[PDB]
Amino acid sequence: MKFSNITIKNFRNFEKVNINLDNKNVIFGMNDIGKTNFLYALRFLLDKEIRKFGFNKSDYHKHDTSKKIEIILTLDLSNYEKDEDTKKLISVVKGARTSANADVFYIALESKYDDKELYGNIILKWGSELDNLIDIPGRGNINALDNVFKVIYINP
Amino acid sequence: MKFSNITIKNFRNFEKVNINLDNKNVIFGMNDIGKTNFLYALRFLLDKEIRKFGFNKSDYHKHDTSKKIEIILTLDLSNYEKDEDTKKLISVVKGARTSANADVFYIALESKYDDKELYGNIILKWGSELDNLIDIPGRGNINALDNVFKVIYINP
Amino acid sequence: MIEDEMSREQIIKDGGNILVTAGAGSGKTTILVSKIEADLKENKTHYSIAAVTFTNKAAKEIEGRLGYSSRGNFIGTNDGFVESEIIRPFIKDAFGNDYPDNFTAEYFDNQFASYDKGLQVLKYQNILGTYSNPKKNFKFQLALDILKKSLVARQYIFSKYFKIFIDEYQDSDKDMHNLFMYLKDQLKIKLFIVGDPKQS
Amino acid sequence: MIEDEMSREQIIKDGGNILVTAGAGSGKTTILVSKIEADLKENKTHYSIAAVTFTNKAAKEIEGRLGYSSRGNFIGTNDGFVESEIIRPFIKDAFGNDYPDNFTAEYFDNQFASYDKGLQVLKYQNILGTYSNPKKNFKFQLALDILKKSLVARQYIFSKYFKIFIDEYQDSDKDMHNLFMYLKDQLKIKLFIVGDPKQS
Ligand SMILES: Nc1ncnc2c1ncn2[C@@H]1O[C@H](COP(=O)(O)OP(=O)(O)OP(=O)(O)O)[C@@H](O)[C@H]1O
Ligand SMILES: Nc1ncnc2c1ncn2[C@@H]1O[C@H](COP(=O)(O)OP(=O)(O)OP(=O)(O)O)[C@@H](O)[C@H]1O
Ligand SMILES: [Mg+2]
Ligand SMILES: [Mg+2]
Repeated sequence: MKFSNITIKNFRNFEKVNINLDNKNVIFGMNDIGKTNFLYALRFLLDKEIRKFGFNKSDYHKHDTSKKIEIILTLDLSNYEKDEDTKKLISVVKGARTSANADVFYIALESKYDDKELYGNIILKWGSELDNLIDIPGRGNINALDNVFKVIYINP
Repeated sequence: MKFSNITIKNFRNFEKVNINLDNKNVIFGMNDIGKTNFLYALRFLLDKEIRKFGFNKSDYHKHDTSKKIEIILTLDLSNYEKDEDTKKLISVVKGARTSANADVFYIALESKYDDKELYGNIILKWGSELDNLIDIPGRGNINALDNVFKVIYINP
Repeated sequence: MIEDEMSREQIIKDGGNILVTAGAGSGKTTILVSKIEADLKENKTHYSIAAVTFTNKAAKEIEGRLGYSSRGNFIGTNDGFVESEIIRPFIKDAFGNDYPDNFTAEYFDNQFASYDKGLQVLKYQNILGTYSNPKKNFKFQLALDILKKSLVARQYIFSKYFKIFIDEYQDSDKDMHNLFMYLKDQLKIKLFIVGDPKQS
Repeated sequence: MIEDEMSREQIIKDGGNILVTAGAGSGKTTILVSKIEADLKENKTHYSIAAVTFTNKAAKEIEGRLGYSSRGNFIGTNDGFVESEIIRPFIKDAFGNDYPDNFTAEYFDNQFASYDKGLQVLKYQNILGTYSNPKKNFKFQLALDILKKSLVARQYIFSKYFKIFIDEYQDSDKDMHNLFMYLKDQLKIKLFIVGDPKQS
């Protein structure tokens, strides 16, 4: 139904940044300040073609590669009636929701660097509580988050 | 320890092709006959950078996209002592070996076309029998077949 | 175009609740495959079906006639429908966090015919038995209590499925009829029922 | 230079069995994590190590002091190591497919104190109890029995596991000592035992 918040930890030029959102978001600012690093945090979360390559050394804060990259997004879900996109989320998730917290949802991303194979694996999660986030089920190259969201990236 | 067989079904110009193998294989033939489609069947099975893009419409036999692409590799595994590579395989697998069939192994690849998302998802399996092939476990972009084999592709 | 294609035009173009009282044979399976193919062709949205049979080889033949799809449709038995879509994800949600998640379906050893005693067996002994009387179901009454207690299970059933295809309705108890009337009346789900009356 | 660097070259660059006559606590955790990071630094092959503790607070404290490892190193308690490494992948290969794969440890109801009634309640009721004698281990006896039975379990723990780091050996049963001696004598796994000066 509605986006609420995004918390970005240990990414490129964000140490620990919490941004309240809505639908229809507009970001602005100076040059070399990180407007396009905000939009790649949504591409690594909700798009699979960016997520399939993993993380390099340069995706970490001040090239550290000993901190964990974590990107968490919050959905509102307070309107089950009259909205179809709430049913589009609820029909795929099926088991991570709780009746005590039926009007909040969380989609998270964790990444810890290997430093032997030189690779950052990306593990996605959902849930309705910030503790006990189970992993997203999936078979092959497709998980169940790809059945819900479609990301159209436009850049001239 | 030793390669034994590869069975390629419903791939690009192989309908049902069974090839006995060994270590040090040399393939030869004419022009446009399927020598490098044999090596792409080994790249889709054992290399992750080819496998992460999935299958297209043109990877199916005669553009059909109603059959299942199945590529099965057989390993011999008869020398558990004195060979380090058998220990390298056996220390990762852990749960699909059987003591009655401890001197054969199978790594299989299956793919069925979606024809709504226009995508062929690749599901990998292993086992010690040709029936009861369980899925290879994995978290994120990494499964347990990538912990064993490293594929070096040389082409000038 | 006579009575067969007239009944086909009455059974395809009507999208309401359909009650079929057919005879022995005469193609219930091919009219089920054609009704399922017409409903999957007509629906543009994300919604899904649940083909419910009583024998799994007929559902396997229905899935072989249909094919492979990514809309998440369920084809199977009634016991697999209740065991996968109802009991196992929401048994911790309905009966509290102290009740276990996973279980093994074995209704051949326990023959207790009490409700709170059956809840104490599924709490303590971690098995799912059945009632001693063959006219009552512990499992379908457990599914009715899960859809009565939990809010998330009603939202998942109303969001996921839009038409439940029931085959062989005549060998069903009153608990299955009460659960399907609870799915039809309160959750506004269109229901599809075929079967032949009497005929042993 | 001199005897301090010579003693550090003796106590760091060992490769055999280690048995240190040291007391419980008093900075043994720091030299244990220094030995663990020296063994992870000195190894270049595909082998992996194991760490066995009792409590979960020392397990998460050790997991905080290491951090992240991608070599498949296991750090945990003894029951979790036996359950997730010996029992669950090999019960179907040792005792057939009649025994269940997933299982939970619930010893608050069954107080059965024999092996034969324990194996028939894993056969029938599919749950495990505890002995009336508190100096018993049913799970370690089952792990020793299916390590004696299965060939591929011996092949996996010969191929993967290299060393086992044992903490709090002062309160242990003889069945755990028998299983660790069975891992020591045949399948060639070194042992790291801390202990007590006297009693305590
Ligand atoms: N891994 C990293 N660690 C630290 N700093 C980084 C990292 N990656 C990028 N940066 C910094 O972030 C900035 C990247 O600029 P970016 O393209 O995000 O700016 P912008 O706001 O989108 O600019 P413009 O509006 O001009 O297009 C630089 O200052 C660069 O030094
Ligand atoms: N999807 C497909 N359906 C049908 N035929 C296909 C398909 N994909 C490839 N082919 C056929 O397979 C052949 C591909 O040639 P390929 O490059 O594999 O041959 P080659 O033996 O390696 O050649 P060269 O000796 O010239 O290097 C062609 O004959 C092509 O028509
Ligand atoms: Mg920019
Ligand atoms: Mg070629």
